[PDB]
Amino acid sequence: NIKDLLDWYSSGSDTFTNSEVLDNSLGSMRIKNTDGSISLIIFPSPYYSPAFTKGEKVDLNTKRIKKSQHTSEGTWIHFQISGVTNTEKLPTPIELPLKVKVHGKDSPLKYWPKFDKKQLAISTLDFKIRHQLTQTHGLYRSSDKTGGYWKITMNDGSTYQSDLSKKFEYNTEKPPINIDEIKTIEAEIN
Repeated sequence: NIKDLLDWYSSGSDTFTNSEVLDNSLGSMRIKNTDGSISLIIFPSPYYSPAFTKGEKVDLNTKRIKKSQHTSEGTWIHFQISGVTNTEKLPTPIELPLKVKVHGKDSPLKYWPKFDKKQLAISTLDFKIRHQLTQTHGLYRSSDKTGGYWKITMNDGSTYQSDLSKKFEYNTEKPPINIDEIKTIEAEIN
């Protein structure tokens, strides 16, 4: 499972802002990005179905599930999953409270980016978190760091959790959350 996790999380993600919705139906979205590329994004979760209609603008913070294809028309087509949110941006980028424990002991962060989007898909948060964990805390880089979890507690107390030993559960993904409403984010590596 490690190679798969290391592969998925140490690599980057695609970020596109103000992409236009071409189509939204039957669990997938066809989106036109400002760089001219076309994104075909699937939404497998019955709990997360973007309601954006044709012509609406959206932001993408997503991962490719297949190799992008350069068409004969000179257009890149990306095959991504989830990560479609509105375009609202916070007045100024904010620091999300991420507390990390590795084998029981607190572990200070390094290179934890600020966030400027009002809403982010839970899967986006998941990859941002684990990416941080793999780059600075060695998650998936050594046999003593292949599991654990991350947990986001909202201000109203609701929580979101993800097992670090498994790939994110896109199939049950909940709707995007307002990050300015996140109380804490904690992650333990075991």
